[PDB]
Amino acid sequence: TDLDQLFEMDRAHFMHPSTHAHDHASGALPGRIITGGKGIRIQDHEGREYIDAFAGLYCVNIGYGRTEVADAIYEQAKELAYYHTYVGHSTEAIIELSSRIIRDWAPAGMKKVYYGMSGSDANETQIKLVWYYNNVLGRPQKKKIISRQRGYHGSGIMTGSLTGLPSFHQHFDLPIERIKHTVCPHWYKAPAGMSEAQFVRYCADELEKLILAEGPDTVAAFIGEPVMGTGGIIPPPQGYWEAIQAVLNKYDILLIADEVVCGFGRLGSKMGSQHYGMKPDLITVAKGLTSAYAPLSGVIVGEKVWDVIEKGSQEHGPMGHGWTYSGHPICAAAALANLDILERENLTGNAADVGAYLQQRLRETFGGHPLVGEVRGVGMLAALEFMADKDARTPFDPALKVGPKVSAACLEDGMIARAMPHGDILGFAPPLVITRAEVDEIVGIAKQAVDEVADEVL
Amino acid sequence: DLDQLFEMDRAHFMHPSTHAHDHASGALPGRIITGGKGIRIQDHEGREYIDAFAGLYCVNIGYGRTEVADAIYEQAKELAYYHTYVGHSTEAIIELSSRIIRDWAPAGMKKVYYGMSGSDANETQIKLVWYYNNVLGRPQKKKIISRQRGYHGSGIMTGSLTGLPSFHQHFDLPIERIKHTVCPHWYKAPAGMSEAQFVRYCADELEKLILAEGPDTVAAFIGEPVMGTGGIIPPPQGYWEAIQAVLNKYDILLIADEVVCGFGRLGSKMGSQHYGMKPDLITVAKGLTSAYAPLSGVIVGEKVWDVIEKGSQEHGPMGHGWTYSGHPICAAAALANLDILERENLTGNAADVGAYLQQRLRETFGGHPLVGEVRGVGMLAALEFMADKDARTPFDPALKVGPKVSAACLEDGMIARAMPHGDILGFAPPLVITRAEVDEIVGIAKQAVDEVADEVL
Ligand SMILES: [Mg+2]
Repeated sequence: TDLDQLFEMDRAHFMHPSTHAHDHASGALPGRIITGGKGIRIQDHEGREYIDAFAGLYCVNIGYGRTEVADAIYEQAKELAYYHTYVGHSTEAIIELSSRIIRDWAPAGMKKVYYGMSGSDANETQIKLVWYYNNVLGRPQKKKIISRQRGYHGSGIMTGSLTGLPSFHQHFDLPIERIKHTVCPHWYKAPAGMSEAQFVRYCADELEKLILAEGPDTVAAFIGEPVMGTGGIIPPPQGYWEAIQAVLNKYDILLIADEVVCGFGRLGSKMGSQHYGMKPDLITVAKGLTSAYAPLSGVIVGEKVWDVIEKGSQEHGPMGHGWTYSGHPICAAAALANLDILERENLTGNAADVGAYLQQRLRETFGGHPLVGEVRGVGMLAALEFMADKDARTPFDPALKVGPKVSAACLEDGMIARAMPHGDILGFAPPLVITRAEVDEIVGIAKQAVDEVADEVL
Repeated sequence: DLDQLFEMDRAHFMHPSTHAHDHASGALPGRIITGGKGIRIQDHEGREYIDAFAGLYCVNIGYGRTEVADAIYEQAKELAYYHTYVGHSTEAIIELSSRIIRDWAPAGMKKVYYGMSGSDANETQIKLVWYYNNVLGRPQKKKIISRQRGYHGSGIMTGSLTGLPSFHQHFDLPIERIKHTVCPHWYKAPAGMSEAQFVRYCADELEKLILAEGPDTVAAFIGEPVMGTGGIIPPPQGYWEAIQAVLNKYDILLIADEVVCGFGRLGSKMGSQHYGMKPDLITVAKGLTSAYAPLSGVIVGEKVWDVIEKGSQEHGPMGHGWTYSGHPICAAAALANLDILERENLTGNAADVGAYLQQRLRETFGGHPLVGEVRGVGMLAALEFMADKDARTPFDPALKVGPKVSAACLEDGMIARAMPHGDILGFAPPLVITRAEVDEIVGIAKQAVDEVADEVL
């Protein structure tokens, strides 16, 4: 009957992202259908309600059930759901969005926006532009891209290669050539006894060593999230970005700021770049761009790169780059309504204020908890990393599944917080509309779940 | 105000497939599209056009379907988004998956994985082909054979699959592992070859390439049933059977790229059914939603799916996902789109009116002195312009014959595309088009072709 037939269809015909193919198909990993939501709460097919303390995947930033955004999508869909943006074609919506992103949200020196539908396709565009940039400048060898261990930049062949987490590489023959990875800037896991400043110098020196080992004239760009998202909610050490940028300047290497997660208020600033004083040449956005109301990505191109793009076109004609759905009208309309709401409600300010409250409440609650090795985060991102031996920084045996168990316990108590991959880490990325009262409720549920698992394993 | 919009556009919008400097300087003037209904669109000057290219082979049910807008709206109100990670779903994405497999895909297809573009779908394809071979213990079996003039997307990997040089130049493509065999365009065959000899030539050259590379190193072959962006090129009679026999011999997977051909465009469910192809993997987008929302699909056959299951048992969950995979509003748009394709029998209209289009273009242009070839099938057609018909000598590209014909059509209120890398006028109208509308398109094309013929002949 109805729901049972839907789950049967799901098992038989729907290949999910990031889902154990056989267990899901067999029914051992049970399906869940989401039927609605409002604010920070979602509802499933059994009528159970959950506090979504992960905002989908760091993306439902204005919260669920915004009929204002639905209306805007509808209006555009009625007027003109689609035409292409090839050979200088546009809608009013995509033009207004481009101007608004550059004028109101992007850091200084940014000029143009190129649109796709995912964070992954945006980073794909980024590498194409970096390679084109160097070819038109007469530097055919200057092509390598430096990423970082535990960075997350997407799930394709090139983009999965940028990504620094092994599950995105396994059985896909990644990373492909030209992509290198430097160190994860996680001070908690630094060589023992290193101060924060020593650790920063270590990260800068290791970057330099890698650049010199590869040949600086062969290295084109460096890509990094301001704060690492999927690699575990890892804020950089104090002074990290200034030290990295001095190395990149020395060897004439472009900085790509991956703002897929950090963009559009998530850290309590416009983007992560402004938050940390980064000066990127190229910026990747998605997620909070539309609050996931529709799929849209952006590549924000600085003046320096844009100027060379123009020159390339003068010498060689139009660049061979386009997606059919680049600048999709309904997606642009969703973004505009999303920005209106972020601005009108000052959700960047709410993220800074309530986010700091979240940071503080998690430190007070879990700072001395025997299961918790580190409490970390910034703005509206936070995490608890679970360790078997706190003082030595000895992780649990992965087979124990401490992280997933904490997450599952939260879920039983009606709260969604993610077991982050490749470690034992509980992650929080709530919608930016969250209140202090809602934070207290999330923290209390997390506390119970962490206590419960601590009893089982300690 | 219109001037202010264009100033914003020039200053801040990087378009796809647009001369960056000329557009920024104003030398390539912008165009804003404000509306459309049926086969007709409207621009910022209030000028109206017959869109004989359906956007980019994609607005298949026609413009202004408030039924689809309503469906998008309803889903957006109820739940615009949640992820589909770790077995999560909406009812819409489940219904869509079952409907694609049961009603549209060829026999033997089992699962659908969702993205947002034809390009990201082909990216997924290569991941699956590599994963498939690694889990089977064949780490060398990884090369992908594509074809000259094939179009498969505009990324690094997908642009490498693509066989048109504009998608490669200054991007260092194609990357390693990607090879290209011959374009199956009989009109441009080695001189004297009959149609059957040309098919044998294509099969033999494929086999030679496979043997030169080492068959044990070749994982897949990717092909559009009919080549779209490479010039509206239907395959020769018997081509697909001959190619498939070579693929079967060396145990090579067939990826049918149905981004254009899918969902009624040729007068069949997909190009695969039309030509009797037996793919292991299928790529869809465009006509999946009629572009009302961005959605792509990878349709996975039983054979590949079974290995995917086994891989998960041995190695855990596959590391593949996009944030927006299975996006609810996009799924709702597809469902409404399918309802309309089915209810109005647009596959049947595409077969019937498409045959009329084929016939009318051959009668009108078969002996035209500018036209070297008239080709097409179903609701795809093209005219290729040549300087010397019997010798098959193209015009000097600098003459811009194709673009000039297209521009002349446009002046007379019809959009038909000057296809890249040659002098080719392309047609891919919405599937709702009538015979009377076909006559009008052909008449405008006739005038435009005559006008340019006067200038250059
Ligand atoms: Mg060998």
